[PDB]
Amino acid sequence: SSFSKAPQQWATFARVWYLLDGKMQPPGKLAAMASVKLQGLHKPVYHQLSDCGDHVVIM
Amino acid sequence: LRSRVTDRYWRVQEVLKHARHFRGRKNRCYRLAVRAVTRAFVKCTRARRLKKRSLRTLWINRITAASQEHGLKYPAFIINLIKCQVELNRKVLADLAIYEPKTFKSLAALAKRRREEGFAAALGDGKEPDGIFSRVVQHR
Amino acid sequence: TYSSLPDDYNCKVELALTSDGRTIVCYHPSVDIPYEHTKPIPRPDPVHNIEETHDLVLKTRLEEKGEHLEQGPMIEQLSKMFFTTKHRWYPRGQYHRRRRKPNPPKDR
Amino acid sequence: AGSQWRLQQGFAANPSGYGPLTELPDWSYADGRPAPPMKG
Amino acid sequence: TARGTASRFLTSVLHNGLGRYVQQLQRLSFSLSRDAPSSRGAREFVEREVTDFARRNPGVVIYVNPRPCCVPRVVAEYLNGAVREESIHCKSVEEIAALVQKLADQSGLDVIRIRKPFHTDSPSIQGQWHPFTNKPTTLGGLRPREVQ
Amino acid sequence: RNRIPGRQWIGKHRRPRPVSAQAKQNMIRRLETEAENQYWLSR
Amino acid sequence: VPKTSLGSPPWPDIVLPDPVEETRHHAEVVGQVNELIAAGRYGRLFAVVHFAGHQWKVTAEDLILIENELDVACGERIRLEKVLLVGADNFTLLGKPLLGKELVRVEATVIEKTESWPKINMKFQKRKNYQRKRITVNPQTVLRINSIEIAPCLC
Amino acid sequence: CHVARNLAVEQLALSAEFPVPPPVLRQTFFAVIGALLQSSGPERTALFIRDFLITQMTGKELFEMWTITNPMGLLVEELKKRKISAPESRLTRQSGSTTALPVYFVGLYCDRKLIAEGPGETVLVAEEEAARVALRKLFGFTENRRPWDYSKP
Amino acid sequence: EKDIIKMLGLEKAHTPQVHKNIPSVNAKLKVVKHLIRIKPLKLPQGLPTEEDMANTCLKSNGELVVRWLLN
Ligand SMILES: [Mg+2]
Ligand SMILES: [Mg+2]
Ligand SMILES: [Mg+2]
Ligand SMILES: [Mg+2]
Repeated sequence: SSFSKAPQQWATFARVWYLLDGKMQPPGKLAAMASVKLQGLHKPVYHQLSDCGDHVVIM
Repeated sequence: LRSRVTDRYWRVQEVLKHARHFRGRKNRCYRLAVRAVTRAFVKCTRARRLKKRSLRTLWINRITAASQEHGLKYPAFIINLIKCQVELNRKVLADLAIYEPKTFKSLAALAKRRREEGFAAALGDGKEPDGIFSRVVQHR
Repeated sequence: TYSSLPDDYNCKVELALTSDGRTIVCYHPSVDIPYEHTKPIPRPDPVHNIEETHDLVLKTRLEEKGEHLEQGPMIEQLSKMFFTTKHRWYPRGQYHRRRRKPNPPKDR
Repeated sequence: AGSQWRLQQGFAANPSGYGPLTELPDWSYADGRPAPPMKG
Repeated sequence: TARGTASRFLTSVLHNGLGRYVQQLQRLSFSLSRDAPSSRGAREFVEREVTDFARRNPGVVIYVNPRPCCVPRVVAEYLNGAVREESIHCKSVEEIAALVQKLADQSGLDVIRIRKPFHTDSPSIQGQWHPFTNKPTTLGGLRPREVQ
Repeated sequence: RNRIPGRQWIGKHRRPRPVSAQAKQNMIRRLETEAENQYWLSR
Repeated sequence: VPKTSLGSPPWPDIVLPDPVEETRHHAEVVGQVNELIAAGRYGRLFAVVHFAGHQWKVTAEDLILIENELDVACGERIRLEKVLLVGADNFTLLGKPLLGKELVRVEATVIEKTESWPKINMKFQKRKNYQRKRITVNPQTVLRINSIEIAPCLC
Repeated sequence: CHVARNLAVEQLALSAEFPVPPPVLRQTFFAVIGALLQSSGPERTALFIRDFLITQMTGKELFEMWTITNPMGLLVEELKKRKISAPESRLTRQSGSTTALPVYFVGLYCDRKLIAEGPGETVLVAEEEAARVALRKLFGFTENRRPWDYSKP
Repeated sequence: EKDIIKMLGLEKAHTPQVHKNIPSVNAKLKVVKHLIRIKPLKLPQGLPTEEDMANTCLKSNGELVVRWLLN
């Protein structure tokens, strides 16, 4: 809980890679969570002016 | 008696002091500055009105994010937090969501427990079982 | 041992009610990641530029890496490296760089 | 939201409506003398 | 306009009011006249209220200057180094007293737009959110498609 | 490609905008409220 | 009992603790939190507090700005009682919808009574020659919150 | 110098060269401290020092005035004084190793127990930050620590 | 309908107003009954006395509590 300012900010705004399987899956229900993770709308630190956003790899 | 306006420099300067940061000829030409300052002030008031709505939408997005991170939906979380007579607004709920992970996890656990309790009381079809978090506390 | 949320992450939450009835309390200490769920530190240290003939030339060979590249290839290289579009990396005008605040406000 | 549930439980639709969050005087002096009341 | 003017955060200088309260106003200098009719409220404020104001606030220094001036002014200087001009031209005595009390109750910082209505140092009690604070660990710390 | 002739909400040919279930439940709620009102206005 | 995709509901079955054992477990957790609050093992407390029509997340040694004028002199110390939430790293007390006055005492000193920056309110309507411009100067109060104290009484 | 400037010791100081050079300003401020010592009791000067100097660390952490450069070694010495033998760095959480923004979490384990965990861009920086977290928790300077007692005994 | 809403004292929305049960009031309420909500006034503690005029409260289920927030 006690970190310095720069590594605390780096941990808060860290970018995360997600994995997603597309076998026997509807593209709309895939793209709903793909859009959410590309926004970073799963982050409580989300802001539209910030560069928050996560990578998604779909196989 | 001929009368002329002498402080016209200050008359144009009271308009031009609000338009120094504009692009084009609106920061210099007084005819173009007045229409630009007027629309700027009108947009300032209207965006001041929309600021509360935009910040509320941001808070709802943040609460939805931090509640779906625990696997509980936003409307279920809100109504089951209200059903425990905990009245925290969405601003401070997003504030707990950002800076307070264990406390927001406890709140989400309380909301999930209240949701399961309400579903159990609905499927029971009886008034005799009253839960530990379904009891209603009156004012004192 | 009952909990509405799993205790695998964040805090081990224990909810309770005051017997009088107007207070909800909860005990939530951290859960620590145990030794078995971690991996050891990757150790990488190898010097292939060292020469048996001349270490003073070998140390300069490790400082001999330099390259110059044009603007367009530099922009697409930066875009591929940092996973952004190419339109951010282009510079800006005098009017845009002059209206940036020289002393921005700072909190904390 | 949840005004309907508060309506069956007897509270107001709005939490600002006549609750113990509302008619208590939100500040008081540290030594314990009462505050002057609210105009509202 | 927020985009037109400058902005500052909500800041108490020298962490005022934390250990003790220090009235950050230093001095007032009134510039008034004995002859001009616009200095009437300043003259009556000098006659009645200035001595009582000095008894109520022992930490401020009050100077009164009757000089041949047309516009009566009061200049307030603070501990921060801030100087603030105010025109007391042609006002009633209760208006002058309200203006002096409002200048006395201020801290002295620049009156511009405040970005946020709160200030906090160390807001990260019991941690701060990072994307790994709620994600469970895999046995061995494994990646989803990495085999051991 | 396909046009509404004239203005949308005036003419002989209008926009074929349908009724929604939310509007339906709003109407039944308003009917229940006024039915309670005309019960309380009876005696 | 055949297995049908809609024959079973599409949500996992939930089981609930027995009420008397939940009561004893709640008493045990309340006693543990009371032992902790009596031993004083809490580091730094935060509190969600209701004041002047708003709810603020407030930690000690901090500042809040109130948008309305208060009839309190500068440098006076006041007590707030509408504490909706209090907490620290190990524990968190919820109100329903309020906490007791004998449970938590939270205290703030008035720093500053000032006026806000001049805000502009103008309404303009097109080609009817309607323009209204006005300047709003709002009285404001800067408060420094000093201490958050919890008495060890808890049932 | 900031405390003296905001309290306007430089306004009451009698010296040449108006900006009051910082050793001279420090000399004048501690002369005011000594004048308060010969004026009132030592507990009053202690209260004044607590009011006007300990309030200057609000929001500050330990390691931007201590400025130690080897947290690992000093953590080893402090663990020897506390009679715990050897810390071990273990990579707990990571996101990206071939990308331009690598993120690593490094935890410190003594007898297979977690005492600290730290973030970093590089594994070495994360290990140093984990040592900083461990040293901060050992010494009692935390974000979670008790705030200063400003009261009247 | 505007005029009847005006003379019934119902200018401000979402604010209750107490009226008699008489047919004279009931005819106007019949005319504007699609714009309003009517509840009975319930008195569980009876009519308030002159000592308790300032201490009444109106609970939105439709009742008038004579003693509100004692001590
Ligand atoms: Mg409004
Ligand atoms: Mg009003
Ligand atoms: Mg048409
Ligand atoms: Mg058309």
